Amino acid sequence: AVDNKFNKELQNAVYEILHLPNLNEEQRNAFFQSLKDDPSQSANLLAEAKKLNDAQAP
Amino acid sequence: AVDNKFNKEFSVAGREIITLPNLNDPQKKAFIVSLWDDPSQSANLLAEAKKLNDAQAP
Repeated sequence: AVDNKFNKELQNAVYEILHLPNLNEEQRNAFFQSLKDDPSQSANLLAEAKKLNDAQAP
Repeated sequence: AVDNKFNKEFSVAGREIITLPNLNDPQKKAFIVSLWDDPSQSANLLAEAKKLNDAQAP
């Protein structure tokens, strides 16, 4: 029974999603909720947030 | 049981911390780790981060 906490991936994804300039507050909150619920998906969720950020570029 | 959700406090304090212009990268990352881990302490963490920012003004 390995204990995976996903510290590296989760902490990076939280920090990077806070940093993405083009997301609105509700979108950020949705990502944070997904991260809190399933840290194993942190890399996919960060990738999805980056795509959304880019699609909302000015 | 009461469910204290700190989604808004996290995003708001987190955005304020990550935008303080005089904090360095590891400082911001450390604050965000502490905030994610205990979001009930958002007010204290933001206050500490703001003081640090102001002590590092150019």
